[PDB]
Amino acid sequence: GEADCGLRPLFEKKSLEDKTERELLESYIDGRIVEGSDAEIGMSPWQVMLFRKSPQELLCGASLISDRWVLTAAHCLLYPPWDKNFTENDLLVRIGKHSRTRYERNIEKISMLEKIYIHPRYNWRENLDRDIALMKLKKPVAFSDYIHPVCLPDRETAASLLQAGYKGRVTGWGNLKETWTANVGKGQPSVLQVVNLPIVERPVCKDSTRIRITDNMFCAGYKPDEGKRGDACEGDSGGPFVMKSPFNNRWYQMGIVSWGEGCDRDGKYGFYTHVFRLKKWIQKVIDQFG
Amino acid sequence: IVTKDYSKESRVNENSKYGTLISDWYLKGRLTSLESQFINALGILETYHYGEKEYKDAKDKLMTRILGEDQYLLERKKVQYEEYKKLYKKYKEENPTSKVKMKTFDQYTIEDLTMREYNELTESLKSAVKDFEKDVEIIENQHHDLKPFTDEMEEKATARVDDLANKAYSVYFAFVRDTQHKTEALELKAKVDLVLGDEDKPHRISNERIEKEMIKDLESIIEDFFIETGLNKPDNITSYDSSKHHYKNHSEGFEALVKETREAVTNANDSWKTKTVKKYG
Ligand SMILES: [Hg+2]
Ligand SMILES: [Hg+2]
Repeated sequence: GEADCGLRPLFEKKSLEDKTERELLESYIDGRIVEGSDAEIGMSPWQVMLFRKSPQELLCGASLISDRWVLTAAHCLLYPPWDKNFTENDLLVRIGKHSRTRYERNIEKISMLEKIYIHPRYNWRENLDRDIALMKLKKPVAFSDYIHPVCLPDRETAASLLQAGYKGRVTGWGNLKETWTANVGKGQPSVLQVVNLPIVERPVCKDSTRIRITDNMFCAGYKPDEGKRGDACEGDSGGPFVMKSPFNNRWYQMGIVSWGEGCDRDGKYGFYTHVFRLKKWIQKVIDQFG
Repeated sequence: IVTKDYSKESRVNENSKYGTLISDWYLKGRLTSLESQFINALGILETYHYGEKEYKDAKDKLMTRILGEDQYLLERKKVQYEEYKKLYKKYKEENPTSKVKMKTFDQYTIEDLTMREYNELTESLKSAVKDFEKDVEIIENQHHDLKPFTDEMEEKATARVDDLANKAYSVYFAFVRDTQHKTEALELKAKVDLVLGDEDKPHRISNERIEKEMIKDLESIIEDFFIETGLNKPDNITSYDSSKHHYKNHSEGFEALVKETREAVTNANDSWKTKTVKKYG
């Protein structure tokens, strides 16, 4: 539950580490052997799939923060320039999934949305400032080894974990690469994908794009001269950027995949909605409703 | 999520891009052809039938080939955009009073392509799709439950699936107006729709495995409804039939189905719990 957030049933709770977890620790190299991008079963139990009912379509990612609340990006529900404006009945959330190409009856949970709450000051016409939304489930979902909530950070966790160079993890079923024409389509995985990336200094984030960035965002990604690569992409929006705290061994959702220009382009970085910066709103919503 | 580098996965020959560029008017048509081939290749990959674990490597392999040629074109666009930018700058120094705006990378489109490139790209995707089809044939010989059904076999299997789903729909209709169980009913309907696929192009029940797993999924979804509402699953549920039970077209029939279904739930015992598809608890 709330108290049990961030501790994974199939990992921390069993004293097992996932394959790249150690890459997020200050002490690390990375050579020759590079681990796969396929997620290990149950490695992101807070992972949520935002699904359009008809025509069937995997819209975005999201995350489970309580037995009744799901967090996502606002632009996945509302973005006028693409004539996007979904309402509760237009979709559902799929929780506890691993493969997206089949229904996983033993671990998967499908929840009907009771109400969507988009940040009233979500700035879609300009720079996606405050790109964040909450979705209250009609019924609380039960936890299991595959469905467990992630923790949200507080002021200090954010101040200590969000430092240039520190790495976080992004997960999702979105596109595997930027394509040459928007039309080429979607190159999608069948299994949840994972990538770990470093937070980059604000001045670099700011200088990397002409879009006006705000304090409600942060960017992550490797720099041209860093050699490693990786990034979030189309379809990943709403997914979590998590960080494991060395202080208590719990996973914290520091961000939400929000935007970027292209995918994995050199000198370009993925931008994420800064979760702590928008926590009073999250809290007001959860405390006022349900 | 982007993790891999597909920059050396293309079968296009290093020197092909330096050949004779094709006239811009004919170019546009060759680029659309390429776009279409990628769409078709990705579509074969996504076919529902292949969403089984046994096709994982055949798919990764085909995907790697498609992304590799996509990357070839994307890198060519990047190189050409850089040259375009310098040309635009020169154009401006020569027509300083011009108001034309420089295209952004996303508005730009490839301006240089040779037939060698087009033919090699085309051949590469074709060869990749062919290899995929062979890998698939081999896979299906060593796993009989993955072998495509003949049309008659598929029709029979699809009818069993649709019939089970229609019983599910009856349960859904019998409780969608029940304040106490409405949410469970609504999710039941939504889950039955999800596994079946879009009504206008549902997932084909094309082999023994899909017939078997779709049946178990449907049974499990119906059992989920009873487990969650705390009601008992009746041994007999009249399959929903639009021609006989449509809510608006055949109100009487609809009301009779709801009534008959609600009553059978009431008269059912809990024996069914010992035989569910899923483990509960
Ligand atoms: Hg862009
Ligand atoms: Hg774009």
